[PDB]
Amino acid sequence: TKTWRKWHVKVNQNEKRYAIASAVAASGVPSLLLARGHRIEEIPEVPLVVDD
Amino acid sequence: APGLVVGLNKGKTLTKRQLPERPSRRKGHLSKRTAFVRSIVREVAGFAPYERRVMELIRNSQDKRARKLAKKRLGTLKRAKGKIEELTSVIQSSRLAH
Amino acid sequence: ANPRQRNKQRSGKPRLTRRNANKKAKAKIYGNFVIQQNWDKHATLRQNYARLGLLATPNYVTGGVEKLYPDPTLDDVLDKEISIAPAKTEVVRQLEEEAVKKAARQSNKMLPLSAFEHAYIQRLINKYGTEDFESMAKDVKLNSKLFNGSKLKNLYIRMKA
Amino acid sequence: YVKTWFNQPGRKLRRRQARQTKAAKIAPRPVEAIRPAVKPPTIRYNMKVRAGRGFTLEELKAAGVSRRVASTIGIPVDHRRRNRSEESLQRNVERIKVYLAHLIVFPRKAGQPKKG
Amino acid sequence: GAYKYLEELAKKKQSDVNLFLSRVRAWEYRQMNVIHRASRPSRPDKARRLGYKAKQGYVIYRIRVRRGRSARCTAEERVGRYCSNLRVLNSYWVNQDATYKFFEVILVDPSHKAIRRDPRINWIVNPVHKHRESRGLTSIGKKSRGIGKGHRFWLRHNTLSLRRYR
RNA sequence: GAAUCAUCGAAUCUUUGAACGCACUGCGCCUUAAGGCAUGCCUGUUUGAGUGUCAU
RNA sequence: AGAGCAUAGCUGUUGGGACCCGAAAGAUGGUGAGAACCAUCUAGUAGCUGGUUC
RNA sequence: AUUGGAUAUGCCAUAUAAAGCGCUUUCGAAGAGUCGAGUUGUUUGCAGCUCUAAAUGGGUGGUAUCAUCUAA
RNA sequence: UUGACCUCAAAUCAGGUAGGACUACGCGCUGAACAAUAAGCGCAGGAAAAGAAAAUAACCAUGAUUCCCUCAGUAACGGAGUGAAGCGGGAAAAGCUCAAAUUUGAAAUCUGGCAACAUUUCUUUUGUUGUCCGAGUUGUAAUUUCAA
Repeated sequence: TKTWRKWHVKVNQNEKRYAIASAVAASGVPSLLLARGHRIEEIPEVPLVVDD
Repeated sequence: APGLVVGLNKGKTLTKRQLPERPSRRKGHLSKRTAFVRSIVREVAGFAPYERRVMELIRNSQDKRARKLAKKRLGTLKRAKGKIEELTSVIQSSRLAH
Repeated sequence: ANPRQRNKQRSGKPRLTRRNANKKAKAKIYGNFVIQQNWDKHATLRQNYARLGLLATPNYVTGGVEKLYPDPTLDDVLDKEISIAPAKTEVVRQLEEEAVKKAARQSNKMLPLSAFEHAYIQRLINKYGTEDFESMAKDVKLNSKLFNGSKLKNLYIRMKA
Repeated sequence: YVKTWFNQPGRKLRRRQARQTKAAKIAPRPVEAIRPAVKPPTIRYNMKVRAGRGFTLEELKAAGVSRRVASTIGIPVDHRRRNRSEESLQRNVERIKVYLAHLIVFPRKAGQPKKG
Repeated sequence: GAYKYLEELAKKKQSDVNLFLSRVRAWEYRQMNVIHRASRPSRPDKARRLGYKAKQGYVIYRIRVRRGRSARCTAEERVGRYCSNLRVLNSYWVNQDATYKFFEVILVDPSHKAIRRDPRINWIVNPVHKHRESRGLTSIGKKSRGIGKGHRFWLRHNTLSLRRYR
């Protein structure tokens, strides 16, 4: 094994932003939250926004 | 505000300027004292054996012989031409006296 | 692994541990007291300079700056004069007020004559008049130091004040 | 022989700390000196304006700053560069003058002997 | 000044005066040791312009090296080994004959207080200048290893730089 | 004031080894058991010599 | 009336010890007494041999 | 307990001094067995050998005169 | 005879310094097979080396060095292979000291001894002042470094 193996991998900045936008959108769906293991069955609303 | 706009373009309007001469470019100019010192040293110190050969060749005409000898020892022809002019002046100054 | 490092492992002597590992830590400010008082030890040096109303660089910046919020003819250059610039923040005003008040306090730039200087210029004035300095300098007996007209004029001016 | 770059994030942080260590030493003054504006020396880039090394002695003289005090207030001096055109002279004299318009120079204490 | 006359006279390297003196002095220098102390430089103009000052802590040593590596560089390293407490400052050619080339080396004592208190030669006291002649940091050493500015005068190429994100 | 403890600025640190009085423990020298006694080089000090050059 | 650029995977291919293993080179520097022995260059090699995992 | 750079404030300050910027009917020194030429190797550089300079000279470039630089 | 100077000496005279070790990273002198490599030899430091143009360029010009990216696997050499550099973008930026011109109305310079006075990372370290001797006119200071 050698240290100069490829450890870091590039992604187009637009692809990173697409995935982050797509992951924020998925966080607004209660059904996708339940399928990821979150116990949000008593949360009052999704998206959940609190005061400042 | 202080800050440089590092992009392109500043204006194609151009006008030349007149610059003076830098003191470094004055190198090679001959000083009055330096020329005096060189003339004193040239007399005090003798002449090289090859310089004596060139001087005795110049005296008995044989200019092509002197030029060929000076070029052979010094190298380039420019050095040889300068030595002939210098040694010719040495001969004339001496011949005016002794 | 090295025999030196194995040697100190086998020893019963403790290691010369030093604890200096704390990143994210920014150097504390010494030098100007006004800057130190108003410095924010968490913010970066660019964020502190901008808050204090100073310039961290008189040139361009070699990257993108941080955007935290969605914001809503030779004659007339060598001869024009720019009347300074406003102080944006209070910190700059303290720096400017401190500078002018110290310059006013340390403003005595007039040298009074000494015992020798007073006698030297007095002998020259009482003989060669007051308005003629070139003749004063050309004197050899009274003006032994061979001061020129400018130095004798300065000796006169300092004598007055 | 392979040059790895595992210390690339470490060098980024080390240089940032040098900037902060410098700013800690010199509190109110900028961490860089003011550079002139020059033109790159080729037909490909001569329309661009980039940063130079220092200001020429003719630029400093026109702006009113002597070459002995220019370095003391953070103005670099380039004895090598010269102003071949009146545009370069005007572009960098104004740069110096704008720099001097925004400059607060703190006074220094001077020794004044009691006698003459 | 009299150093303008000495500098100009040294250019006439084999005039009547210079050839006679070089022949006479070569005979004397061969009588003494290979490396021997010089009471004063034979070329006070050349030593002066190479950094030598007639004050305590400045030492002049003469050496002959056989003709037939650079000869001046060999003179500097042998003299520097001979007096290992001194720092080699510079060197210069003084004479040569059919068999030998003669050089004088200017050495500086970094422990003398006249050297350690002179800011113009203070730099030589620092340990980074220990045996400059052995690392090619003298004038002839720099010239010998092609150190200079211009187009007239490898490890970073034989490497393969592999960035993180590549 | 315990410590097979920590810190650590003071003392001690056998014979060797660049290893240094000569061999390599003997064999020595000088001075007052102790102090010492390697080599090269640099600055100075002191004592000498020279048919060296000059002055009286 | 432009179709490319970037990243990832796959496959092929060319180099790096380059699927693993198997013959002594030669050279440099030493040890002991021509020859011998030791350590590194050096993963210098096998047109091949043997092996190569649900 | 050690020390950094500053600040403020006393006491001294050998200033008959020392600097920057104006001006010129006055001056302006610049590194040699080195550059270079020829010939042998190593790799244009370096070195040996024979010879050996110049003062608006010398180096290096674009001209194929101009530009740039000021080595030992 | 004595003295000045020079030269050669000597001294267990006083005060200093060098060697050896470690060498991952410096810089040198070398040097095979197959690489300007290994090995050999020499010399350093916390970095080393380099460094304020006898540098580029041919432009509206740039402006010490070093390092990174790019130039570019390009030009060139020699088809293969070897393989840069100027520009450009970044990191960091800092500039200077002498030789060569008479201080000549004043060797203005420096080491050492001795004696005091301080001072300390420190009774262990550093100086200052005074005096004497020495160095130095075959040149030690101030002044100047071409950007002038």
